[PDB]
Amino acid sequence: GPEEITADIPNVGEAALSKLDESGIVYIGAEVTGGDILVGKVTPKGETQLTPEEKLLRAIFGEKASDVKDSSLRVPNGVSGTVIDVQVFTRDGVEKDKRALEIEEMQLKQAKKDLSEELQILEAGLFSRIRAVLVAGGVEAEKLDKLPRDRWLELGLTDEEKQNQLEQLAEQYDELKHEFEKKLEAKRRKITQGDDLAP
Amino acid sequence: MNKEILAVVEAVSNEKALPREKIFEALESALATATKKKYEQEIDVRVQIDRKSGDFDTFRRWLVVDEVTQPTKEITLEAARYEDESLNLGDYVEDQIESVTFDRITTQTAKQVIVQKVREAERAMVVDQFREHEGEIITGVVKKVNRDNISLDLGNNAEAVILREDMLPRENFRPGDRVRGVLYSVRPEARGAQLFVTRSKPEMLIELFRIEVPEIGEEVIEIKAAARDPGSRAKIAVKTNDKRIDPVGACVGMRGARVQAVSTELGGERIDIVLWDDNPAQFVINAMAPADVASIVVDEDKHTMDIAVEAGNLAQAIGRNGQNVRLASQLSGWELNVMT
Amino acid sequence: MRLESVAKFHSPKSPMMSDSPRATASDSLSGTDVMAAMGMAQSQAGFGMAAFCGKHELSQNDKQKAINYLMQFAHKVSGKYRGVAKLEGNTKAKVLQVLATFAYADYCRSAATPGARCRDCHGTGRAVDIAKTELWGRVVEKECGRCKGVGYSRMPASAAYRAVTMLIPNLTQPTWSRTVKPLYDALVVQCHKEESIADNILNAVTR
RNA sequence: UGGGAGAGGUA
DNA sequence: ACCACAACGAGTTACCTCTCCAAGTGTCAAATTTACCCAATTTTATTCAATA
DNA sequence: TATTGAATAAAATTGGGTAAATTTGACACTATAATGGGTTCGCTCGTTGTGGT
Ligand SMILES: [Zn+2]
Repeated sequence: GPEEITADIPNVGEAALSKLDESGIVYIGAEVTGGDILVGKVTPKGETQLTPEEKLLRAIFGEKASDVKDSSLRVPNGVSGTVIDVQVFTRDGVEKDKRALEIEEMQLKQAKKDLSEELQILEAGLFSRIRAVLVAGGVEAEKLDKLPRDRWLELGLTDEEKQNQLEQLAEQYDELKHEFEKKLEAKRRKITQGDDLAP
Repeated sequence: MNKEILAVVEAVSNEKALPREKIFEALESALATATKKKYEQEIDVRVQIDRKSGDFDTFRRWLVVDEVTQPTKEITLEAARYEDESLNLGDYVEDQIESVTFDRITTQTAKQVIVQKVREAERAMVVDQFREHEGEIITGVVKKVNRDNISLDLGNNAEAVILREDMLPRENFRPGDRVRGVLYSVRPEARGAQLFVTRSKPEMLIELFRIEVPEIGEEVIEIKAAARDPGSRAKIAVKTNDKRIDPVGACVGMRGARVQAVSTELGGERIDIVLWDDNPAQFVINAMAPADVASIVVDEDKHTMDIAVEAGNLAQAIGRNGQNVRLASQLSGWELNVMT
Repeated sequence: MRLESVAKFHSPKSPMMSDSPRATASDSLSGTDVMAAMGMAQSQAGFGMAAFCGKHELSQNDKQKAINYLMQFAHKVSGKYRGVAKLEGNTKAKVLQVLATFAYADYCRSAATPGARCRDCHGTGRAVDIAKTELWGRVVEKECGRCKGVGYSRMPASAAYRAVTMLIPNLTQPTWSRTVKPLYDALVVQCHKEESIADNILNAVTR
């Protein structure tokens, strides 16, 4: 039977279950010691017998491997210290966990903040370039900065080479937004795809 | 929706000497204890698992008392006013709705309590197989001796116990042979071993004569009193309302056959057959045989005899280290005195 | 009840053949604390532990310990058997030695004794009745008629008789059955009693 | 569980 | 009778860390086990009288 | 007044056999033409047997 990582661990005391979360993984920051539990992984032991006691157990609950051997990862003895990082990899097809969803959301928010700062500085450089070609074409200094920088596209003049450059850098900013959301989608599917783990 | 209670009623049903309602009581006590230990508040929740549905509704209980402790079960007379005084002071009915979850800790404590419930239900099975027949010679094989007891069996996963004091002094039962014993009066409430079987009781000899002799079986010859020195010597008392068949000759049989049968089944114990009489004086001058009678003083108040006995028969009159006087006194009820 | 798990634990390390091992907990017990509990339960109930290890051929040195404890019990209990209670010192010590050794070999005799397994059932004591399978359809079992259910040839008590009448020549078979053989059966019943009380004290320790 | 290689290190 | 080749064996001790190491399925003859019978043979408690 | 040796009957064992199940091992799956393989060195020094003008 396939193993599972859940906080439901048999025949252990609830003191050691305080360090784990509700999803079976230890909290970031918990000062563990030797002989403690870090992640609760249980193993199906095997049916191998048909007694009325286990028959009534599998009748009343449905835990069809109600004999399970707790084989959780424990910290080796003489070792101590806090917990500073927990990384959870998963294979394809299996729904991961609440904890893996939380780690995934945190990594997603961090990558999205980095890509947002990247887009902010890139549109800053592109709007500096459209300001440079605008002051190369004509003399407009106060009327460009008296209006906000993000709306630097609706201002126009007579149709000429600088107007053609204004509209071509407008559509270049549009395809910059396009490749920006494509980078977002690539990052999202890269951190949402299941890992190429061992067989 | 529960196919699981349907499995209880046909698929995972018990041995058929156990009722279904006790299994339902076992599982309802199991889920009650499982929801009892799981709640952090000291709630003695007793859940009514109704029989036909399988699913249920969790029922935290309340008994009508006026105490200060246990507020989760402490309802008062003014709380019985909500059901307007139609109940009793102290019954633990409920007026609440709760839910239920599952967990492997609940699973293991449920396993503990259901093996306890099927254990006591099998104990009640041995209780009714005891109370179906009160007092008889039985036969089982000894299977596990102990320091103070000898465990037995009667088949169908039953067990019996010979204690230390109610066996023969020449007992030697290697585990594996069949022994004879009489269950007499066992404790049906005993949490450990129940079926108390003896081998050195007067009930043993009278039940052995009952299975041995058909006129004991159909009440032609009757045995009234008994006397025992286990393994060595014995005496039983015989009266008979019938006048046809010779009583003592009947219970000795063809060349001491029935006496040798009970003697080899008892371990060489010299059962000495002697008549029972109703009157005390002539009963005891019949009873001390093979001793001789000179003169008898019958005493009423302290329940004793006084026996004059001539010289020569003192050793066979007293037995060995006062054996015959002791055995005859616990035969007749009258303890004996020495007179020349 | 409790004792046979320790006989499982007296073996060397056997190779495992399964998937993910090493529960790494105190679920049942370890393999060293069981021996520590055997040590704690040796000051009382050492007779039954020595007899159990000698019977199951694990630590084959406490066979002599069990024979010595049985010899001490026979020396304490010999004052109630008319055949042995009249003999002199070293001769009574030697007859107690020889019937203690034969009583302990009779207690030790199970279906793993070399030359003692049943011929037909191969020790199981349970053969299949072909007629009941032919009339019922399902598979049935019955009692092995040669071994009569026990699965092994029992030890005859006359082996000790032959081994004692090389020392007490004037002791025939009727008086052997009359006032010697109850001591032999008392010895084997004492072996079973001591093993039971040692299992009880083991379960009282490791609880 | 526990075996074998290879690499580096300590006295 | 008196010299140049292959191959073996040897190279301290102990400890530490790391990485890396298809599918039953049907069929057929011969050998083998297996459940049982049984005569002999041993075992073991019981009997008869003869001393104790 | 017991206790014990000769005799003894019933039950357990044992060696041998034996007719009948049953297991063991081996097979069995089919056509253009096709026709001789990829390893190993600077990796020192003593001994000993085997083969050689
Ligand atoms: Zn057999």
